[PDB]
Order: sequence, then structure tokens, then C-alpha cells
Amino acid sequence: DELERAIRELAARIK
Amino acid sequence: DELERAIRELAARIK
Amino acid sequence: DELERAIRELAARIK
Amino acid sequence: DELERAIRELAARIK
Amino acid sequence: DELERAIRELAARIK
Amino acid sequence: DELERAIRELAARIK
Amino acid sequence: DELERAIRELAARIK
Amino acid sequence: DELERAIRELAARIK
Ligand SMILES: [Cl-]
Ligand SMILES: [Mg+2]
Repeated sequence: DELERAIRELAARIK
Repeated sequence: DELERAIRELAARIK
Repeated sequence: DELERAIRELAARIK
Repeated sequence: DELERAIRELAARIK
Repeated sequence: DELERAIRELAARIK
Repeated sequence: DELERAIRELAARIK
Repeated sequence: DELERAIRELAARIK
Repeated sequence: DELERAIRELAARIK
């Protein structure tokens, strides 16, 4: 899923 | 993952 | 982890 | 307000 | 208000 | 203003 | 202005 | 589309 991967990227950047 | 889950819940909320 | 906690808390309140 | 805070903590991480 | 100001700050940093 | 407006509209969807 | 446009286009789609 | 993109463009701006 493209939304799930986008969210994974944002969470990685925040952390 | 907990942060990913929270972002997903906020995203679902917006959409 | 300030942003992360802020996001977690907002999601927790929303649901 | 969890919302206002998520918005400020986001603003703080924006380069 | 508090929210309107948080939003003002966020928009400022984005731009 | 338009970015503040959009952010305001999104904040209202989370609320 | 990439984040700014992505946010305004999202708000126009889901206001 | 719009949501996935906003999330990615946000991620790119997170320091
Ligand atoms: Cl990816
Ligand atoms: Mg673009």
C-alpha cells in the first residue's frame, strides 16, 4: 500500500 | 509501529 | 520524541 | 489541547 | 486563539 | 493565508 | 513550496 | 493521491 509506505517514511523521519 | 499506528489513525480521520 | 509523543497523544484522544 | 500541541511540535521540526 | 496561532506558526515554518 | 486556511480545514477534520 | 501545495491540494480534496 | 503525497512532502521537510 502506498499510503502505508508513506506513513512508514514519515514515522522514520520523525523518530 | 505505535507512532505509525497513530499517524494512520489521524490520516483515516482526515480522509 | 516530542513530536512523536504529541502525535501519539492526539491519536489516543481522537479514538 | 492535544491538537494545538501536535501542530506546534510539528512546526518545530519543519526545516 | 491558541489554535489559530499554532496554525499561523506552522504555515510560517512551512513557507 | 491560503495555507493557514487549508491547515485550518484539516485541523477541523481531525477535531 | 512543495509541502505547501501538497497541503492546499489535500484540503481542497477533503474539506 | 493527495493524502499520501502530503505525508511524503511532510516527511521530506522533517529535520
Ligand atoms: Cl517507499
Ligand atoms: Mg509537488
